[PDB]
Amino acid sequence: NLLYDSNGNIIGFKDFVTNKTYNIFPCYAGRVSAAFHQNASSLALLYRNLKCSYVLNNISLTTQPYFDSYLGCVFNADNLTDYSVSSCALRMGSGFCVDYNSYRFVTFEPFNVSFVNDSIESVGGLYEIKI
Amino acid sequence: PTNFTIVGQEEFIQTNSPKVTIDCSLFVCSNYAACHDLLSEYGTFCDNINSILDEVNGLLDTTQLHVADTLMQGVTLSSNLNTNLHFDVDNINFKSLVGCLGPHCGSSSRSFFEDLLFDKVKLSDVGFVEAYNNCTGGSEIRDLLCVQSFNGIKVLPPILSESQISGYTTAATVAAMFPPWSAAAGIPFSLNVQYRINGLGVTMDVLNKNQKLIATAFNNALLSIQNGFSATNSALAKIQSVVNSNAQALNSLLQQLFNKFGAISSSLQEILSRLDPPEAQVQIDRLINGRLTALNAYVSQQLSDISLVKFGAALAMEKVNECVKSQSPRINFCGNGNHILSLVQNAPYGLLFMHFSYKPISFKTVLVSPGLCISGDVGIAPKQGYFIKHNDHWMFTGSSYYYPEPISDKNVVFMNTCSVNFTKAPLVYL
Amino acid sequence: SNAQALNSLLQQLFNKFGAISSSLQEILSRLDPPEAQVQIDRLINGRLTALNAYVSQQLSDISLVKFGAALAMEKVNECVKSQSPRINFCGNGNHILSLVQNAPYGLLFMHFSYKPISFKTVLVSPGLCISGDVGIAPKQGYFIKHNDHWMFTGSSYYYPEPISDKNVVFMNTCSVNFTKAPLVYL
Ligand SMILES: *[C@@H]1O[C@H](CO)[C@@H](O[C@@H]2O[C@H](CO)[C@@H](O)[C@H](O)[C@H]2NC(C)=O)[C@H](O)[C@H]1NC(C)=O
Ligand SMILES: *[C@@H]1O[C@H](CO)[C@@H](O[C@@H]2O[C@H](CO)[C@@H](O)[C@H](O)[C@H]2NC(C)=O)[C@H](O)[C@H]1NC(C)=O
Ligand SMILES: *[C@@H]1O[C@H](CO)[C@@H](O)[C@H](O)[C@H]1NC(C)=O
Ligand SMILES: *[C@@H]1O[C@H](CO)[C@@H](O)[C@H](O)[C@H]1NC(C)=O
Ligand SMILES: *[C@@H]1O[C@H](CO)[C@@H](O)[C@H](O)[C@H]1NC(C)=O
Ligand SMILES: *[C@@H]1O[C@H](CO)[C@@H](O)[C@H](O)[C@H]1NC(C)=O
Ligand SMILES: *[C@@H]1O[C@H](CO)[C@@H](O)[C@H](O)[C@H]1NC(C)=O
Ligand SMILES: *[C@@H]1O[C@H](CO)[C@@H](O)[C@H](O)[C@H]1NC(C)=O
Ligand SMILES: *[C@@H]1O[C@H](CO)[C@@H](O)[C@H](O)[C@H]1NC(C)=O
Repeated sequence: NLLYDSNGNIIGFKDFVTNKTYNIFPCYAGRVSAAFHQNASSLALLYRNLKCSYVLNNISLTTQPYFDSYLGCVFNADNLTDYSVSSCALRMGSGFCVDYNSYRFVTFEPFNVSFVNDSIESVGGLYEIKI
Repeated sequence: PTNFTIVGQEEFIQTNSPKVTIDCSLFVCSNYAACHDLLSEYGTFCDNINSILDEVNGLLDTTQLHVADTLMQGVTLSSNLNTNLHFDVDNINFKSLVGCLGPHCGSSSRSFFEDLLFDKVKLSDVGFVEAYNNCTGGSEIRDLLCVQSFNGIKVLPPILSESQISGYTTAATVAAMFPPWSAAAGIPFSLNVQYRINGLGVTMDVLNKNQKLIATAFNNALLSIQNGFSATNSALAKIQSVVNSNAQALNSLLQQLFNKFGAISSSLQEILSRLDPPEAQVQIDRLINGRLTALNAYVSQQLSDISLVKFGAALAMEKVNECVKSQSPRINFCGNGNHILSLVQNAPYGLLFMHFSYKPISFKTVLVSPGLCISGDVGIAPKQGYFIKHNDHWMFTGSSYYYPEPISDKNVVFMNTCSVNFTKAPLVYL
Repeated sequence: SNAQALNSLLQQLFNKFGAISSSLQEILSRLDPPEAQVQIDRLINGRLTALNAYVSQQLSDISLVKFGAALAMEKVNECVKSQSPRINFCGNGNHILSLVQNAPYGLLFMHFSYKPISFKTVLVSPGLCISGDVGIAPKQGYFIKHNDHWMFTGSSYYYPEPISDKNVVFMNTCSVNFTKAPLVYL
C-alpha cells in the first residue's frame, strides 16, 4: 500500500477504495532575502528560485512592484540590468547587486581591461607601442 | 641531446568552495511552538553558528575577489581587436582558448576548452540554480536537493559568476599574443618561446632553422592536453572530489533528522500527540541536544576545511603571478622538468594550468672538459655548456643540444689563475 | 573578534541548559542534593561543551596567524633587506623597495612603486638583421627610427640612444621576420 525511498521517506500512496496511485511532495518552507540601506525606509525583497506568480498566489499578496530575475522574484526594485557598478555593498550573487539612489537591480563589474587605440598588424615589420 | 620536443602537463588548483547556509530553528524545530519554547533556553548556539557561517562565507568571496584582481593586474588590450578572425599568430593556433563570441563580446566567455571541461560536472553554480528552480512544479521524482532546501540546508551562488572569470582568463590569454604584449615583458610570443628555450642551453641557429617544427610541437601538445580529458586524468577526479564530498556531507547532515538519540521517536508530531505535556518535554530535550551536537560538528568540520582551499587559492595566485605573467628563476615550481611557459584557464571551483616543457628524445655520448688553461696561465670556463674537441680543435657546445661553436668572449668566463685540474691547451688565443 | 568571542564565552554562564535555574547558589536549599545532582549535571555538561567549542575555535584560528607570520617573515626577507626577481610579490606593479614598521598585533609594510603619467605612441621593431646576416635584439627596450637612423629606446622611458654593444644581443642567424638594415655596421 505504500512506497518508500532508500532512506526512509514516503513518496508513494495507494487508496484502497478507489485503486489510484498518488505521490507525496512537501510544500514550500523556504526563506526570504532582504536588502536594506541605512538611508532608505523600505526594503528590497528577493524570493530565491521562485516565480512571482507562485509568490503572489500562494505565499502572500502585496501591492509593491515586482519582477522576475535570474535568481528569483524581486520586490521593490526596478529592472536596470544594463547598468554596471564598480563598488557595491548589497551583493546578491551571480554578478548582481542592489543600488540605492529607489532600489535598482544592477550588474557587478569590479574589474575591466584598459583599452588602447592602436593597431595589431605589423606594417614593414614595425609595431605601434606607447612608451 | 641531439633532438628535442615539447610536452604538456595539466594541473588543477582549487580556489572556491560551495557556500552552505543552514537555518537553525527550521533544522532543530519545525513549525512547533513547544520546541521553540524549549530551545529558547539555549539562546547562544544558533547565533554563534550563524555568525561562524557568515564569517566563513565572507572570506570565500574576499578570496574570489582577490583572485579576480590578480588575474587582471596589468592587462592592456587593443580596441581594434576581435576574436572572430584573429586567432593565430606565428603558426600558433589558439582558437580553442579564447572566447568573445558575438558582436558585443559578452554573455559568452567560455571557449571550447572551458566548455569541454564544464560539460563533465553538472553541479556547478548554474547547476545548483537550475536544480533549485525545479523544486516548485513537476511530477517527476523528488530530488535530494529539494528535500534538503525545505529543511534549512541550502547552497547559495557566489558573488561572481563563472562567465566573468572566463572573460578575465580570456583577456589574460589574449594579452600575451597581440601588441601591446603586456604579459611577456613586451616581446612577441614566438620570440619569447625562443628565448626561453635558448636560456636552457640551446643554440639560436637550431631555433631559427626549426621555428615551424617548434610551432607544430606546441600545437600538438596543446591538442593532446585538450583531448586528454576523456580518460582517467587526475584533474577531473580532483574536480569531482569536492562536489562528491559536499554531497556526502549534506546527506550525512540531513540523515541526522531521523535519529531517535535515545528518545521514543524521531518525529516531534508523534511525541506531541501521544504524551502528556509535563512528561513529553524529556525526549525533545534529547533530540535538541543531538541535533545541536551534529550542527556543531558540521560547523567545526567546515571551518577546518575552509583553510585548505584558502591556502590553495593563495598558491594559485602565486602560480599565476610567477608562471603565467612572468618566469622566475625557480626550479620545479611551475612544472616538473625544463619549464618553458604556462597558460591558465578557468575550471569548476578553481583554475587549470597548462605547463609546456622541453623534453629530449635522442642523446649522444661525448667527451667534455669543465675548463681550460691557456697561454697567459689564464683560465676559461664555459658559461652554460661544455668544451669539446672536434677535428683536433677546441670548441664550445651547449648543455642541451649538440651544436659545436667556436670559442668566443660571449660564452666564456675568464680567471686570472686557472685551477690545477684544467686541461692544458697553450695554443688558444683570445 | 576577540572581544566578541570573550563575551560569547562569558554569556554561557547565564543559561539554564534545561535546568530550573541558571545560577548554582539558587538551587541549594529549595531542592535536595539527590534531586540537585541532576540539575547540576546539565550545567556541567553545557559549560564543558562551551569550553570545548571555544578551545577548538582558538586552535583552528591559531594556524591563520601562524601562516600570516610566516608570510610576514618571507616579506621582510625578500622585500625589505633585499629585492628578489619576483613579479607582483611585494606589491602590485613596478616595485622599487619597501619599508617595515611595527603595527598593533602585526607589521605594516610600505611599498614604493614606479607609475607613469604620460605616454607617447611610437613605432618599434623587435630586432634587426645587419650586414653579416647577423641578428641583433634589444635586451630591455626597443629599436626605433630617429632622424632616419636606427636607435635604441627603453621600455619604460622614451630616450633615443645610439646602438652599442652593451644594450644588444647578437645571433649568428637572424629570424625570417626581422627588419633588414644592411647599413648598421657593429
Ligand atoms: C529586464 O531588463 C533586461 C535588460 O534591459 C531585459 O532583457 C532584454 O529584453 C529584451 C526584450 O525581451 C531583449 O530584446 C533584449 O535583448 C534583452 N537584453 C538583454 C541584455 O538580455 C529583460 O527582458 C527585462 N525583463 C526581465 C524580466 O528580465
Ligand atoms: C612572418 O610574418 C609573416 C607575415 O605576417 C607570417 O605569415 C603569416 O602567418 C600567419 C600565422 O601563421 C598566417 O595566418 C598568415 O596567413 C601569414 N601570412 C602570409 C602572407 O604568409 C609568418 O607566419 C611569420 N613567421 C614567423 C616565424 O613569425
Ligand atoms: C482494486 O483492485 C482489486 C484487485 O484488482 C479489486 O479486488 C478491487 O475490487 C479494486 N477496487 C476498485 C474500487 O475497483
Ligand atoms: C545618505 O547619503 C548621504 C550622501 O551620500 C550621506 O551624506 C549620508 O550620511 C547618508 N545617510 C546615512 C544614514 O548613511
Ligand atoms: C497556488 O495558487 C494557485 C491559484 O490560486 C492554485 O491553483 C495552486 O493550487 C496553489 N498552490 C498551492 C501549493 O497552494
Ligand atoms: C573599470 O573599473 C573602475 C574601477 O572598478 C571604474 O572606475 C571604471 O569606471 C570601470 N570602467 C568601465 C569602462 O567599466
Ligand atoms: C583611433 O585612432 C585613429 C587613428 O589615429 C583615429 O582615426 C580614430 O578616430 C581614433 N579613435 C578613437 C576612439 O580615439
Ligand atoms: C628529430 O626528430 C624528428 C622526429 O622524429 C625528425 O623529423 C627530425 O628529422 C629529427 N632531427 C634530426 C636532426 O635528426
Ligand atoms: C527541470 O525540469 C524540466 C522539465 O521540462 C527539465 O527539462 C529540466 O532538465 C529540469 N532541470 C534539472 C536541472 O533537473
